[PDB]
Amino acid sequence: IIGGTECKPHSRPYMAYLEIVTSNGPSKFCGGFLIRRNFVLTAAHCAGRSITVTLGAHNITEEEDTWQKLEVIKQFRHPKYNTSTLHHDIMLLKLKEKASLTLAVGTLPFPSQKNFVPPGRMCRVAGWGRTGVLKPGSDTLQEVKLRLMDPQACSHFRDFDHNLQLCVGNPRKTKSAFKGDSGGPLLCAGAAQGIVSYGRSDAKPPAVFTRISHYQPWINQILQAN
Ligand SMILES: O=C(Nc1ccc2ccccc2c1)[C@H](c1csc2ccc(Cl)cc12)P(=O)(O)O
Repeated sequence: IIGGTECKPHSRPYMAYLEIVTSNGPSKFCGGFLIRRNFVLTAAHCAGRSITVTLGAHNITEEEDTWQKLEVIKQFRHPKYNTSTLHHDIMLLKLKEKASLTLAVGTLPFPSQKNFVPPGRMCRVAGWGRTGVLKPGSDTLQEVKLRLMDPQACSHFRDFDHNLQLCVGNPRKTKSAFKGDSGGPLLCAGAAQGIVSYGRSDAKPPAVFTRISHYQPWINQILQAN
């Protein structure tokens, strides 16, 4: 999270830190959120051979009682997930056991929106991602306020699609989501509306976020069958 501020410890109880294991490389990390006691929503590109979820965290370098490290038994990537266009970058992770509901760990009900969030509206995204282009990932959960842009603002991303994704982050500001924040939720009015997906390597906003609403039907499908 570039140009943001350190969250008030555990003020975002649904946040999930993800350590991802791959075959030919060191572990990678991503964000995500707890939508069910045993289900975490995140970005499809964050998929791996195996994944470990850590809920209730703030400073990920220091283990505390609020911590709940859980085993992921199954990774559900969207069937149409495309690595070249980056469309449908959404994944559901089913947990081994259900997490415990604490002050530091809870779910973020994938809502019920009466109307789509009009650009111009400010929303917020949190994460443990890099805080700059050549900066490392943050030890503590960062948070920043970003403006929902008109789809035109994301035109340069040749494969960006309004129906499928959200354009987030005013280009006139440096604030934005960055490497590492992927999988985290974008919250507008307290309701999850997006998932950090991608942006320019040089960090110039806007950034591309998956439009959750659009996949609500696929999400309920996976849930209902597992
Ligand atoms: O590389 C990225 N995302 C990504 C990489 C490959 C993908 C392939 C197919 C679907 C979605 C994909 C998403 C992410 C990224 C690179 S620059 C940038 C700027 C702002 C955000 Cl919020 C994320 C990213 P990450 O380094 O994993 O945080």
